[PDB]
Amino acid sequence: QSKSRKIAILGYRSVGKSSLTIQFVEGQFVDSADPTIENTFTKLITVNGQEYHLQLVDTAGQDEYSIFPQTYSIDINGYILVYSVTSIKSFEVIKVIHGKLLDMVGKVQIPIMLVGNKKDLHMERVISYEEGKALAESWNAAFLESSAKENQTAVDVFRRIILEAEK
Ligand SMILES: Nc1nc2c(ncn2[C@@H]2O[C@H](COP(=O)(O)OP(=O)(O)O)[C@@H](O)[C@H]2O)c(=O)[nH]1
Ligand SMILES: [Mg+2]
Repeated sequence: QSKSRKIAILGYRSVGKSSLTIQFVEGQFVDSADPTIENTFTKLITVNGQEYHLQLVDTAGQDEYSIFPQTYSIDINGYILVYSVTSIKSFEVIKVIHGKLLDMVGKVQIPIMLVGNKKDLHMERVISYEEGKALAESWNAAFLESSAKENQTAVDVFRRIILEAEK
């Protein structure tokens, strides 16, 4: 009766993959997490009356030199690509990640969204909302900005990838 979804969170180091996931899962903002270990969390959520059992795969990051498998995992239902609005490197990297991701998954109908994180650090922003939104638009992807300090923004991220999966 409950639907099962596996979601992978990708992105450069320090963009907030872990903090976002932990905010969503446990409702806490954390100041650090093992940068080099992949963590899998589970979380039960109800979206629009529908019960979902989530496995959230919080990858250790990737950069421009990271290897992507050459073929996809049928058991992964969506990809969240995170960058930080405070890091141009992160934003450039997320484009390379998207490229290698698309090469791995090809035409498969598995949703990919883009998330500009750390929006609370408004004095440290180097990526405009427009830049992120337009990139996502050029990918035919959903876009959101988020802050791991703000529970609703993290919830909105994971809910949106779930909604995108069933379009
Ligand atoms: N102010 C602020 N700090 C954040 C946010 N997300 C992550 N951080 C901080 O950024 C640092 C790296 O975050 P982390 O989740 O480990 O990034 P990861 O390497 O992508 O998993 C940590 O000190 C977090 O507390 C955010 O949305 N706002
Ligand atoms: Mg992490």
